[PDB]
Order: sequence, then structure tokens, then C-alpha cells
Amino acid sequence: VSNFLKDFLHKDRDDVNVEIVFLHNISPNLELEALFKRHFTQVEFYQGSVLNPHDLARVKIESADACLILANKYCADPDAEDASNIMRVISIKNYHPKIRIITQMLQYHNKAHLLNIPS
Amino acid sequence: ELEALIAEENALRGGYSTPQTLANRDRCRVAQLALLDGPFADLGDGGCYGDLFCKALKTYNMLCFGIYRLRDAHLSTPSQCTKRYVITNPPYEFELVPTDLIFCLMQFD
Amino acid sequence: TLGFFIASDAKEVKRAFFYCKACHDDITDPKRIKKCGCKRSNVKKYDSTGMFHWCAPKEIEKVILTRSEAAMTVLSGHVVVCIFGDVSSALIGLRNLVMPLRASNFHYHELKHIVFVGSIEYLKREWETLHNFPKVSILPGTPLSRADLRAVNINLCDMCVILSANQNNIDDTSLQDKECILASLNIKS
Amino acid sequence: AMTVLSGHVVVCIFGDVSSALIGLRNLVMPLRASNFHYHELKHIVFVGSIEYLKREWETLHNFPKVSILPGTPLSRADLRAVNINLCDMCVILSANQNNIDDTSLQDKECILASLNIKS
Repeated sequence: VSNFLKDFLHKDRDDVNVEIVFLHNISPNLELEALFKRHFTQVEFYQGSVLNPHDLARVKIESADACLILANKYCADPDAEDASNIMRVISIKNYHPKIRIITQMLQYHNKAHLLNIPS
Repeated sequence: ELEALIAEENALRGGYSTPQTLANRDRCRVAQLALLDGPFADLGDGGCYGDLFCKALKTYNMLCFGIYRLRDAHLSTPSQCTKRYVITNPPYEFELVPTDLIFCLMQFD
Repeated sequence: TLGFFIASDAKEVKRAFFYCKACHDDITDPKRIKKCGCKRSNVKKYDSTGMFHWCAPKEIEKVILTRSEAAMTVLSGHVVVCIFGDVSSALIGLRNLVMPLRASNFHYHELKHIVFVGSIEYLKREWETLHNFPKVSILPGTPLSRADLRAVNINLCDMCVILSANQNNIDDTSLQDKECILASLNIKS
Repeated sequence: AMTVLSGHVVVCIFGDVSSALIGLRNLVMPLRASNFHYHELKHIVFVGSIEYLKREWETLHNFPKVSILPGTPLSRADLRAVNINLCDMCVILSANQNNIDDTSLQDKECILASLNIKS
């Protein structure tokens, strides 16, 4: 998150009126508390999955410019987090089929599963 | 008894065939019949479920069991979907359409 | 004796033994029905019970087949079964799928041919419970690999079963089912 | 199943390869104790994983009459083939005492076997 927040909420942007809403089931440690306290006016964290559509109803996913799904740089199996992010794309497009999603993958042969979805 | 016979060695062994054996494979299987090539192609459209029940049971002893109706059948405009839903125990009021795949329990000839 | 009835209510089936020719010959209304007015050639074909198709116990190298080998034989009408099973993954008991699909209430030509698709090094760990049934096949591939499904004649095929062998590993809850949903969509595309 | 060997003593073992040692040798020594005549002896048939008994057989390989049956004590056909009905006391010993789930569940295999033999 830090690099993404450093190169997203940067001083030299034009007209940033956009409030980042993180949504993740694991509660953060103290370092992320210190990081979210630094960006108080732009960042809101929430706890919960992106598979329960009630949790998507809490973050107002129905109306948002876009939803970005991040991915870990490392893992035991890349087909774990690849297919998990494909699952998250399936869920978010199942809720509201007119949203832009900018995701991440870890392989190239797992990215063909995103053309699988008709939405 | 077959739970016991599988319980003896954790395997499904077998042997020869008797007139007791081939008399045991007369159970009633589960199947799904069309409404085009069948006998009741006349009863295919506008036939009530009850008449199909009786004319199937009194002729073939096939227990009519449910109607597997196509989803975009009650709609007026022709769609292209082939997903069909399941209706269990239809009463006399239930109008039949010719493009169904009626669930029935079939006997063994 | 007992009868097993499909109804809509328990009072509909309380009716079901209140019957007499005299008391209830000519009543067509169910509410009217409910009156307690009664005054009162030695080839091994089947198994020992004779209820399942039983062939001879064969070797697993017979019913193994490559991608191009199944691509040669057109085998329409069949039933494929996908398995996401690793070697360390827990058992499923695929035998209980083959028994009621080889149930001897069907004729021998009437049967549906089963082709499993998955890791051969999983199916060898369960094949000692399935090695008695007449026609069956193994495809040593991956259900996500689309070329095996092209070679398995999925388009000209009966319902294809997707079963997740590795239910054992559980990440979150829904993520446990990720492989099955991912496969089904891939088959649809 | 060919050789009828009545009077014998079977010993069941629930031993996996990774499971800890038992020391079955200390069962065979006082049952081969030279206070008995050679015809007077009780023949021991172990029943269990051969890939466990190979890990302890280097301590038992000196004794006159002994046998291994590579099966499972829960598998009833091996007990039919081991002539359990025409046999002396049958010993059930749980090799995998190492894995311990709860407390009683550790002893589940032994109780399950004994009941199966009784049926």
C-alpha cells in the first residue's frame, strides 16, 4: 500500500478529490495504524471480505469510479492468489456489472481467466 | 446385505449369474423423456399434467414425477437460453408445452 | 404397509388412509374426503448381489489414455468428471459416483461412459476401489487446461461433473470453492 | 489363507512409517523365552503396515518362527485369512501414540479394531 499511496496521493497531482476506501478482512497492525493516521483526509479502512455482498454494500461499491484489487508480490503458490483475485473480480462484477476494475496477476497463463467473464 | 459384503474386504467382488440374480435387476430407474418422439406428441401441447400422469402410468407404468420446464418458455419473445428449471408435483391446472423434458421413474423391460 | 407421499401439508396426508369404496367412491373435493365415516456362457456379468455391472478387475494402464488418443476416438454421449486432486489431498470416494451410474438397471449399451479428467497421481490412489466397472477412462491432465476438454469431446457430452478434491485446504471460506467456479466459467467460454 | 496355523498369536499394529517406534522385540523375547519347548511355542503373526515393520525388523530377525501380514487390522479379510477365530489372544497395539488429538480420540483406532474383531 505505501508505494501505491505515495505515488497516488502525491503533492503534484492536479485535482484529486477521491477518497480511497480499503476493504480487507484481516485487521491491520500498528504500522498501518500509523500509516492511515498520516493520510487522514483521504483514506478510510474497513474490515470484511469482498465476497459477502453486504460488505460490498457497506463500501458503496455500486457507485465508485473504479475498484482496484492488489496482489501479493510473493506467496507459496501463484495460482492461489491469482485465482483468488479472479474470484474477487467475479464477485465485484457480479454485484455491479458497470465498474472498472484494475487488478493484478502473478502469472501470464492465469490472466486468460479474466476474458472468461462475460461482464 | 451389500453393506455387509463390501464390509468383508472393502471391495465389490462378484461371480456368476442365476435366475435369482437377473430377477433382482428389475428396479425402477430415474430418467428424463422428451415430448416430441414420444407416444403423447398429441398430448404434447395443451395437455394437463393429470392426463399425462394417467396415460403414462396406465400404459408404460412410468411414474410421472416432475416437469423440467425451460426458463424462457412463458416469455413471448423467442430467446436462445437452454437452461431449464424444475417444477415438482404439478397440479391439474398446469398447462404443458411441447418443449419439456419431464422427469419420470421408468420401469425396466 | 407404508407409502411415501409427496404432498403440500400434513393434513393432506392425514387424509390418506381415510378411504372406503362406500365412504369415498364419488367425492372429488379433498376437504369432502376427510371423513372418518368408515365403520371399521458363464462370463461374469454382475456382482454377487446381482445389482451392479461388474467387469473383470483390470490394470490401470489399460484405461489410461493420452490427449491425442482420446482425440482419436469420438465417444459422444459420455460423462466427464473433473477432479482437482493433488496427491496429498484427501480422499473423495469416487467409487460412490460410479456405482449408481453402473447400477445394472441399465442395459450394457445403455450405459454412460465416464471419463475422469485430472491428476493421474491422485486417481491411482483411489483406483483400487474403482477397478471393477465395465467402461471408464482416465485423462491425466488438468480441468483448467482447455485442450484436454477439447480432446475430451466436452461439447458432444452429457453433464460434466466438477468436484473439488482439495476441500481439505481451506483459505477463508469462498476462496476454498475458487477452483470449481473458475473451471465452470472456463468450460462455458 | 492356505496354511492353517491354529494355536498362533496375532499382533495388530497401527503403525505408519513416520510414526514412532514401539519396540516389538520386547514382545517376542518373553514369548520365545527358552523355558518353552520348540514345539510348545506360540507362532506370532504381526498384521499391519509392512513399511512400518521393516523399520523395526532389524531387532526381531533372530527368532525362530514369526510372520508378517502386510495389511490393516481394520481390514476384516486379513483377519479371516489370519485364522483369528482359531487363534490365541490377539494383541492390539497402537504404534501412532505420537499423534494425540484430545485424549480419548488418541485411543480411537484400538477400540474400533477390538469391536470389529468381536463382530
